[PDB]
Amino acid sequence: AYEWGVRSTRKPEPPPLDRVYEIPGLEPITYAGKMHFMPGLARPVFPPWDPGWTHPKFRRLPPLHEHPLYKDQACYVFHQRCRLLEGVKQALWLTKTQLIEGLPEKVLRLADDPRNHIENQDERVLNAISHARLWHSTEDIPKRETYCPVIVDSLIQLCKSQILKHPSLARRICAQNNTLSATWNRESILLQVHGSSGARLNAKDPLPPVASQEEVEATKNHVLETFYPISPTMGLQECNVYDVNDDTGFQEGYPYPCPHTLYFLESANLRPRRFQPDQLRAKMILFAFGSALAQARLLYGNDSKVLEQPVVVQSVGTDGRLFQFLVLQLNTTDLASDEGVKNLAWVDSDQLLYQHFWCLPVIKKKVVVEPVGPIGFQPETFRKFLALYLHGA
Amino acid sequence: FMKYVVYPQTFALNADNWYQSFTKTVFLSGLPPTPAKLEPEPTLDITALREAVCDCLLQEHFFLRRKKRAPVIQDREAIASPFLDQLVASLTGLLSVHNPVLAAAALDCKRPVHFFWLRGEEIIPRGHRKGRVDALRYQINDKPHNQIRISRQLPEFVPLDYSIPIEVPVMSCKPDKLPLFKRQYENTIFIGSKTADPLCYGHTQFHLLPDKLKREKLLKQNCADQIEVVFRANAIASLFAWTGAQAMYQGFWSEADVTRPFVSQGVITDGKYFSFFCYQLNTLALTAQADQNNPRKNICWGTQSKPLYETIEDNNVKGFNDDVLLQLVQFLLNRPKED
Amino acid sequence: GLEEFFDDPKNWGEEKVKSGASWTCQQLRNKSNEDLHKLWYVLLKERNMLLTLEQEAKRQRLPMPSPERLEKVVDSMDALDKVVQEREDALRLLQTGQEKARPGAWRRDIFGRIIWHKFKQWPIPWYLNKKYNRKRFFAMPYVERFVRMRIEKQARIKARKRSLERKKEKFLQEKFPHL
Amino acid sequence: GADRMSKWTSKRGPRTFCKGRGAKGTGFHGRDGKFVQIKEMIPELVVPELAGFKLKPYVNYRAPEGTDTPLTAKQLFLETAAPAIEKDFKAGTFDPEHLEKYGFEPTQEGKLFQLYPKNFPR
Amino acid sequence: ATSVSWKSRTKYTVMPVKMRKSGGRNHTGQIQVHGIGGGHKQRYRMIDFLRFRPEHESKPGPFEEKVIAVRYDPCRSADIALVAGGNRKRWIIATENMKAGDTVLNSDHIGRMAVAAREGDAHPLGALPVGTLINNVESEPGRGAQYIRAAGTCGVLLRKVNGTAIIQLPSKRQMQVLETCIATVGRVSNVDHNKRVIGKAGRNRWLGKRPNSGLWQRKGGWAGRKIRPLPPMKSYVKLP
Amino acid sequence: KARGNEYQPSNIKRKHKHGWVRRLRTPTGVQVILRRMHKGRKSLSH
RNA sequence: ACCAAAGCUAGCUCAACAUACUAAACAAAUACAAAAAUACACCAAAAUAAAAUAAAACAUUCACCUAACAUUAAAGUAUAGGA
RNA sequence: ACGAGCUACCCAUGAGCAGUUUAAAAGAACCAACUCAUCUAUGUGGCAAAAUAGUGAGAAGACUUGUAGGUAGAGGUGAAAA
RNA sequence: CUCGCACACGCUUACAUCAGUAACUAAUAAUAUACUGAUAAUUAACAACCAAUAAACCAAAACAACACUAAAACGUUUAUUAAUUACAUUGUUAACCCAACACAGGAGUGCACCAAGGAAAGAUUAAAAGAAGUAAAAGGAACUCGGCAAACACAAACCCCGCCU
Ligand SMILES: [Mg+2]
Ligand SMILES: [Mg+2]
Ligand SMILES: [Mg+2]
Ligand SMILES: [Mg+2]
Ligand SMILES: [Mg+2]
Ligand SMILES: [Mg+2]
Ligand SMILES: [Mg+2]
Ligand SMILES: [Mg+2]
Ligand SMILES: [Mg+2]
Ligand SMILES: [Mg+2]
Ligand SMILES: [Mg+2]
Ligand SMILES: [Mg+2]
Ligand SMILES: [Mg+2]
Ligand SMILES: [Mg+2]
Ligand SMILES: [Mg+2]
Ligand SMILES: [Mg+2]
Ligand SMILES: [Mg+2]
Ligand SMILES: [Mg+2]
Ligand SMILES: [Mg+2]
Ligand SMILES: [Mg+2]
Ligand SMILES: [Mg+2]
Ligand SMILES: [Mg+2]
Ligand SMILES: [Mg+2]
Ligand SMILES: [Mg+2]
Ligand SMILES: [Mg+2]
Ligand SMILES: [Mg+2]
Ligand SMILES: [Mg+2]
Ligand SMILES: [Mg+2]
Ligand SMILES: [Mg+2]
Ligand SMILES: [Mg+2]
Ligand SMILES: [Mg+2]
Ligand SMILES: [Mg+2]
Ligand SMILES: [Mg+2]
Ligand SMILES: [Mg+2]
Ligand SMILES: [Mg+2]
Ligand SMILES: [Mg+2]
Ligand SMILES: [Mg+2]
Ligand SMILES: [Mg+2]
Ligand SMILES: [Mg+2]
Ligand SMILES: [Mg+2]
Ligand SMILES: [Mg+2]
Repeated sequence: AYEWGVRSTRKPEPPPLDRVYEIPGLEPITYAGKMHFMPGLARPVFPPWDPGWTHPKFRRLPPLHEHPLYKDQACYVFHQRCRLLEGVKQALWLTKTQLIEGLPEKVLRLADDPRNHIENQDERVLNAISHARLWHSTEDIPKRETYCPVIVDSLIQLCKSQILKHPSLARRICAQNNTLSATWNRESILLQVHGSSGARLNAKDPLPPVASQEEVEATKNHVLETFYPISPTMGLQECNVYDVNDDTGFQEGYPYPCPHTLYFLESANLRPRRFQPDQLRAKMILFAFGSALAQARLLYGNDSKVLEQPVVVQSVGTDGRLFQFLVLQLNTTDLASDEGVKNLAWVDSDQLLYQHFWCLPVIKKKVVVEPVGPIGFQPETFRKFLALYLHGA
Repeated sequence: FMKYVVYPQTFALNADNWYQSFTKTVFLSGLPPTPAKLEPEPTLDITALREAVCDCLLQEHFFLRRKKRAPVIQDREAIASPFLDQLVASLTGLLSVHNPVLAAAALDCKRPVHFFWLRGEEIIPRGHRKGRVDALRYQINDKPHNQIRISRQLPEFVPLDYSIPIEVPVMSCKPDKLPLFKRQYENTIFIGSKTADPLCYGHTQFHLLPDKLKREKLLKQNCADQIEVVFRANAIASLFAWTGAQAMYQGFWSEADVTRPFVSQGVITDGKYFSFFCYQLNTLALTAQADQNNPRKNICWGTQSKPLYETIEDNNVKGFNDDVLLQLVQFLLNRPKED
Repeated sequence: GLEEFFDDPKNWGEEKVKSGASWTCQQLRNKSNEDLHKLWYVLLKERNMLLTLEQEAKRQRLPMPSPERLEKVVDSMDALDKVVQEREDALRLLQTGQEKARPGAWRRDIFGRIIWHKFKQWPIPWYLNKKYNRKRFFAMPYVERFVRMRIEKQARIKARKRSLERKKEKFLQEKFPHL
Repeated sequence: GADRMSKWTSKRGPRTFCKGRGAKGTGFHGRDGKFVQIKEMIPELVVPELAGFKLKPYVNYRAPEGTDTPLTAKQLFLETAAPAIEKDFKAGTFDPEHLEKYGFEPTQEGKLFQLYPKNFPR
Repeated sequence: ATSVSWKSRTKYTVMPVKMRKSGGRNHTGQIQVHGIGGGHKQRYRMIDFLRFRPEHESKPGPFEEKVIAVRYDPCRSADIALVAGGNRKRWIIATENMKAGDTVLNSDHIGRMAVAAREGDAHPLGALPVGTLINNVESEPGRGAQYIRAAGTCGVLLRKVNGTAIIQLPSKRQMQVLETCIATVGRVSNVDHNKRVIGKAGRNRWLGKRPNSGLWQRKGGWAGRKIRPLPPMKSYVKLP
Repeated sequence: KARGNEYQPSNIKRKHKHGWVRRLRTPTGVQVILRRMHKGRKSLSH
């Protein structure tokens, strides 16, 4: 085996102890008397130091096993920043869920009704894009870290403007950075989705289940795909100190108890610090799932049962030019077995809100070839966005 | 060239007078004269708004669980920021049922407002340019918690030539003794958005007071009156800048002055306490040459500070003030005139 | 309370402002601890005022009114100090019996000088201290040469100071032979 | 050729060089990077009420000085412990083991202001 | 003075780690090796050269891994492959045709029947056919791979005698090893690395190669074409 | 090209090369200090 | 007539003696980039003196040359040396 | 003993390169900043112990450049000119 | 006529106000940013100072859609502990630095090409020789080691040696 330190680096081994410490029944004479090093005298050995009163900052780090919440069962945690190696496959397997290509047809009908559009759609959305991508900053070319949250919030406002026509939308409240802890046991492997998502749109009243019974029972017959060499736990956090309690970010008696939509932004400048589109899809699967599982164990309780009343949660995700749409229906609180009814997830993937953007006129042979603005615009993606915002009313 | 950077949120003792000075602003206590021309609009539900606001307050101060803070000092910045964001976003829609303009509005979240202007003269004290004559320059870099931007302008609170007995305070000192410091970097006039944006006008601003300026801290420093001053100053700066920039987006500047008064509104808040300000910018020419014969002034009306709630306890909001809601409602009910 | 920085307005334009003698040590040994503690502040306020007047005299290009006060006051404070210190240094001699209020050791530094090293307060004991551990109290062998030189140099100086004094006596004896 | 003789000061170096003028540190750097002051490290002036008392910064000139006797450990022993010790040896109640009734302190680590390591500035 | 080597990191990571070149200078600061310095800036990918490395010591058996992606490496001439199994990932040297989305077996198990050899396969030497092509060859069992790592190199297993393998190194010298040592089966990646043409002196400088000296040295006796009988066979087998 | 500007001031370089701490870290340096102390130099070191 | 010119002091030199041999001054600060009160370490070490020069060059050699034993003689003797 | 704050080469860490031409940031082309130093004239105790005026070469590269570090004289460093 | 304003580095009071300049600094004066004295002064929001230990992350910067080869600086989150309590400390002048000089030289970065900075001539005269320039009849290299320099030219060819930057 090739070991990975280097002798030159590793903290130097203690100097070989002075020969006078090898002689039985003899007191070595040390410079410890004069409180400083002297040559000619032997090196003193001291007891590990105990400052009888403990200081909070300057003490040695308490070993992990001493904690009250310490447990010997390794628990695999999924937090906001974990990448899954096989994104959607793994996500599904951990979630015990079947994947369906399009969005639910309820949502598509909601999207294609000419009543549900804003005043001038192409105008307003081309403006929200131009704004987020150019006009919102003083600089020539704003970074992604600014413009991704700006565009998601711009679209949230374009949709929010519809509170005039369907005044049920005032039943919602938005929240930022809530503790979410969903513990569940799957196939002898302990899983916990634990952490904070960016932005969470909550509703006062729950969401109507979007799959007919034919879909649920057709889900009873589906076989989960498996990746043999890779364990399904790959990409998570092995953790020995954790709490198992169902926690949604809110205490009892919260006026807006029902999670509606989760928003996941990828704002990082560098490529390698963002998620592959797939890993992002995984992220929002597992987090949607935790969000749902929380409620599902609040309104029913810790017992593992198939659900007579399916819980539905939504999720959206972003490069800021690229959108990931997700709707999740949770049908099952017993994930221990592989063989029962599986939860359902619809994923509309890789929906481009626009092709490319130019913040400066691109000029060829002293003429203006391409003007400032977006190239190509899909009103479709914003249409779906609007739909998912409008799913309550 | 070299300019003074004016901070809207200030530790300096009386920054209200100084800022009035820099801006040529007159301050009048109490809200602007009520536009009795209002239609019988207020069909408003005060109970749905009590509810809607207390949802925010309670969500922040009680319900929502944050990853545990070791300080336990409970930074009022970290508590009140999401409260204010949620307050604006919530009231915006609820009152957007009544006031359709707020539907077409843009909501700005912590984004820069920059204004740069010239005021007065100076004989340069030191250096190789000592003795020559130069203008005093000022820059305000501001970051309001929230803005509301519209496609059409709000109406004037008083006419353009409206006159007042009260005179703009003339400081005898350099700005330096405020304290204020010179620095130089790019001078920007920026509204919260670039020129190319179709929404050119301001509605109201929301300023959350930073941690240093808490009523408690000031009470410890043997500063009583200052509690008020800090609010004033903030408004007088921010609003001015905003208005100023708006004006200069319309092509107006020191030698074009201004044809129609530019107005905007603002709310300044320690998480508990609120204050309401209205600002009318008339004169854009504060320049040495341009201010010689110029009669006009900029006017700023403001409210005494005042508590929203009293002592949230365990998912109950104990004291509550509807007057505060009513003024917030006033401001959010303003509209462009219709043709 | 800002006026304690200035003399009574009755004194302002006057050349000579008279005043008492400074405190002797002896008169202070008679006062209690509390009264010394107070007198220290009475003396403080006045010293402050006097310094203020001093600088303000320089500013106006004018001579300071009765400058001598500033001397007197200082001595008083100084004297007061000497007294209180006594009562501590007496006291600790009783209780502990150390002649020095600050812990310290006789050491030999890099340069071979024999130095008095004052101690310093640290939260951690001396062998765990990086910075202190990298001082060297001891000399290397080469230093021994330099030490010698020091002595010799010293010896020379003394040697020819002595010879000078001797000489000065002879000269005078032939200038003033009243013996 | 720079400057050898002139003393080294914070005014002299780069930006990175900050060296205080010798005031004492009142605190530490906290979490936010913001600085935290410890109320205990900031010197608390103990000031008596001067108003009701009669003494002045100067003394009358005809008032006499006195024979100058520096206080010694001995004189202080005689003004305090000697009357009590003689009183309790004459009464036979003298106990060479515990002298603490006379004001002797065996060890300094208990009390607030210690004399030998010298816990107090002034 | 004294410089510390950048080569200190204790825990294995697939993540690229940052490194400091030192053109030819030893830790004292003097030049040891001439003509090195100033290439492009490079990150370093830790390579696991022990191909058989059971994840947990609990289950010892021969295990199988998936090849996720095959990437260029700045540090070595061969192309390298990211390889994941169980909970763990590692960088291994990629065999010639190894491609993404692939399956690769790692086994310590010998048997009387040998094995049909695939490419990514790692087997003990004794378990292979006698004509096989091998790379990443251990010397002493449990040591980790040293020999035959360069791009497009392959040795060949020659014979098996007395519970011991005799292999042929790319320099065509013979090497005697225990048959208990692991090797990977195939030719190493990027076979055309030989035929690459550096176009311009600048390109050499990009590789961190400073030019030769300008000094003219007359050729010595060491120069000429020496024809030497091929050296005796190296044996890492320790006789009792 | 033109010469004599060879000294380009830095306080950091100065105090690292010739500073007190630098002189005291090696025995040779300590001997420098010792010599100057002997000769009675006003400034032992930078 | 300008520029100038004259002092006799400052101190020094060499020995004697002498106790004994790192002076004086230390409140704080001083080995962070000396003079910057306050945080878990590291710390430390030795190897022959060489050559210029003399030998009319230079190759073995070349007194004294930072190691206590002085003085009167034995004696520039016995010895040692490209003798 | 002291020197790499100049210079040679390195190591870290930053910073610059506009316009034009080209499918091209190709040790391509034109030409600034920038970097060099071709040829001539001045200058020769000079403005200068190596400069000035013109004129020239390179100008996304084996490019220029800031800051902090390294290598030391029996040595270092060197696209060798001792 | 046009090297301007700022910052870093470096300099350390050379900066400011009042007064003085017989002489001392300015290579002369007038007077004064530079000589003399006295008296003052740069105020933090900018800047420096300003947490460790585990754990998931293979996926460049180039308007980044996606790629090229030389394979690339720059962080999130999760967990475990992090004294908790207004106001800490320090840099803030200048016309400045390295060149022995108040030196036509050397000096990083950001913005500007003027709105900012500055003055080629102490006063005369209008000799030679010298320097820098503009113009020139007819001729057009006859000059000269060489079309060196200069030009209303700014093109073509051929060798030698080195492949090329
Ligand atoms: Mg010097
Ligand atoms: Mg400094
Ligand atoms: Mg500086
Ligand atoms: Mg503070
Ligand atoms: Mg390499
Ligand atoms: Mg390679
Ligand atoms: Mg070669
Ligand atoms: Mg050669
Ligand atoms: Mg020199
Ligand atoms: Mg000789
Ligand atoms: Mg001779
Ligand atoms: Mg000779
Ligand atoms: Mg000799
Ligand atoms: Mg012989
Ligand atoms: Mg260097
Ligand atoms: Mg270019
Ligand atoms: Mg080129
Ligand atoms: Mg030139
Ligand atoms: Mg010419
Ligand atoms: Mg040129
Ligand atoms: Mg060219
Ligand atoms: Mg060319
Ligand atoms: Mg160095
Ligand atoms: Mg030799
Ligand atoms: Mg050499
Ligand atoms: Mg040669
Ligand atoms: Mg100087
Ligand atoms: Mg002055
Ligand atoms: Mg003069
Ligand atoms: Mg300045
Ligand atoms: Mg002249
Ligand atoms: Mg002439
Ligand atoms: Mg001529
Ligand atoms: Mg001509
Ligand atoms: Mg002619
Ligand atoms: Mg001819
Ligand atoms: Mg001829
Ligand atoms: Mg020519
Ligand atoms: Mg020609
Ligand atoms: Mg021609
Ligand atoms: Mg060539």
